[PDB]
Amino acid sequence: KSSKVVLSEPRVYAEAQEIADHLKNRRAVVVNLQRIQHDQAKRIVDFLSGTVYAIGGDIQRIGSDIFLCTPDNVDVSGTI
Amino acid sequence: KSSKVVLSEPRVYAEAQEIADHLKNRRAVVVNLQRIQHDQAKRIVDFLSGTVYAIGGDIQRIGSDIFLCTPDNVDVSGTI
Repeated sequence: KSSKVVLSEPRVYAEAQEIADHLKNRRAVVVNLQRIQHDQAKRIVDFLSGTVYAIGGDIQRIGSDIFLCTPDNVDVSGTI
Repeated sequence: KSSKVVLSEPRVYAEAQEIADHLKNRRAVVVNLQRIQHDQAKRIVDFLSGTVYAIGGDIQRIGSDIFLCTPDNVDVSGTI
């Protein structure tokens, strides 16, 4: 179905909101939280976690402090 | 088009080949090379780089020592 990926590196809540908007449009987003403050990373994940669930999607770890956010239109499998 | 993702963490050439086979089937794969030897990571990337190009796809960085490999059926955008 939806085969579009956004590669983003958010720092703040406002930028996390943009990711949510991308998710609302049923896109896949890669969320790199490696180069930001721990507190910032957590707040972003918690926010996005609510989003992906609201739209029937999910959020999974794909690397060290990196998460993948997709709708239910993406068959995400495997584990890291 | 193709909205299927494989989350894998290869260590050796043989496992990189599996990823290539997934790419041959026009799937998206996330390639985490964070917890392996530098030499191993390089060999995997070089191999997969050939694969993604052969099938008209691409390979891009999405995080520290993590690459995303997709066919041309996936509209990958952004940068990390």
